[PDB]
Amino acid sequence: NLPTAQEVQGLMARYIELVDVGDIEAIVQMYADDATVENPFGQPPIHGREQIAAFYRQGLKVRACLTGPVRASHNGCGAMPFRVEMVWNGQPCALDVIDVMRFDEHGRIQTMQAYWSEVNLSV
Amino acid sequence: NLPTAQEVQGLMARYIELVDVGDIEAIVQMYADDATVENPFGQPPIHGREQIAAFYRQGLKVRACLTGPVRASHNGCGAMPFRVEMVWNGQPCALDVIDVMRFDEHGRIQTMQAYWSEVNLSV
Repeated sequence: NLPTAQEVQGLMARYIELVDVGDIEAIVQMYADDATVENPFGQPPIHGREQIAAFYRQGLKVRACLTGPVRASHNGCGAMPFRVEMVWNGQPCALDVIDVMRFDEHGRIQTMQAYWSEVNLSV
Repeated sequence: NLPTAQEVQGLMARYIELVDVGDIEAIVQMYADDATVENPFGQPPIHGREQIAAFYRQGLKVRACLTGPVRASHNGCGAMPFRVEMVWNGQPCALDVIDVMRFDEHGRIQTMQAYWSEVNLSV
């Protein structure tokens, strides 16, 4: 059901583990079927698992690690800071991001907002 | 005006500096006159500078430190992770928090959501 705060901490940590290994189908399964993603926040959202899978397939050697604890609420939401390390035109880079997620009553991500901009990239 | 991503980084960093010294009047001035604060996110919002002042006066020796970079967007919003250290019944404790802010056209905080729960407290 709709995650408690402990359950949100666990779900968001699992998300980062899935991004880190790059398991696109497992990441997509964490989302509700009609979830929305705004990544970076400020951009038009993407809707549904097909579009979300496309987004992660395009983005995802990548590593992702939490860079602080998950902050969870008592209403099925949480926020976390992390860093993604990737290769862009042969150049290692890193991006610092904070995601905010809202989970539904089945423990699936209903909405995701990713906060970052070019200021958060390190080449 | 409405802050660029660089300006959001600067404003949110300034907010932490003001919380760290405990300058309640300077903090309240960062908010729009009719701003809303949800802290912790999940609790009913408070509205307006008078209630926001009361909130900070009650919450605020306290220290506050960013524990990673500000993540700013291009639509006048940002998110940041930080830690607040305080004394509760003579016991030092720390709270890990992520705040999301939305700034208005004058560079004032229109809405603040603070993410954390008891899971983020260390006594």
